[PDB]
Amino acid sequence: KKAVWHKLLSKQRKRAVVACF
Amino acid sequence: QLTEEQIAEFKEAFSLFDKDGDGTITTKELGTVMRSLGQNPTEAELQDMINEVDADGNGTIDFPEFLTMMARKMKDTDSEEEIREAFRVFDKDGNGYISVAELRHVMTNLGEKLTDEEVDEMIREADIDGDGQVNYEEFVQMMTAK
Ligand SMILES: [Ca+2]
Ligand SMILES: [Ca+2]
Ligand SMILES: [Ca+2]
Ligand SMILES: [Ca+2]
Repeated sequence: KKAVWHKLLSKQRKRAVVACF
Repeated sequence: QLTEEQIAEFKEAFSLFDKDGDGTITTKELGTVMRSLGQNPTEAELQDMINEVDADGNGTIDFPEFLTMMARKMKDTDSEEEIREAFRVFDKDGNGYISVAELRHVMTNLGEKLTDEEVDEMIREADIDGDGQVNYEEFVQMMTAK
């Protein structure tokens, strides 16, 4: 489902932001 | 210092952590995000992370403080570099294609429950050329829409 692709991109983006803290 | 496009992108990121829209990120909110990614932080880790970013020592992160972080650490990201970076992370063997087994690993790594049928469906829906894997152009087409 496209929603799960998009959710994975967002999770990867959130992981990168968490790693900035 | 920061352009308008990037301050808007960073505010959107901030909003994903500030779930109650009160204008601050708490250790609870940071912990919620981390656990949604399959991570298992202790309360002590969460406190340390909030302390590193929290300029006025009030124990929460406001958007100005978050912006200072993003400007020190991510002052060169767009929607495009982030898709490129995600592809590089997902393509574990570096052959320029995401396989079924690589996508399963990514899902586990990001705390996303999976089935074989879901992974198969995901690869088939993204695989425009029908070669059975997802190349960068395919990835970008699937990832461009939020
Ligand atoms: Ca909040
Ligand atoms: Ca603060
Ligand atoms: Ca690969
Ligand atoms: Ca393909």
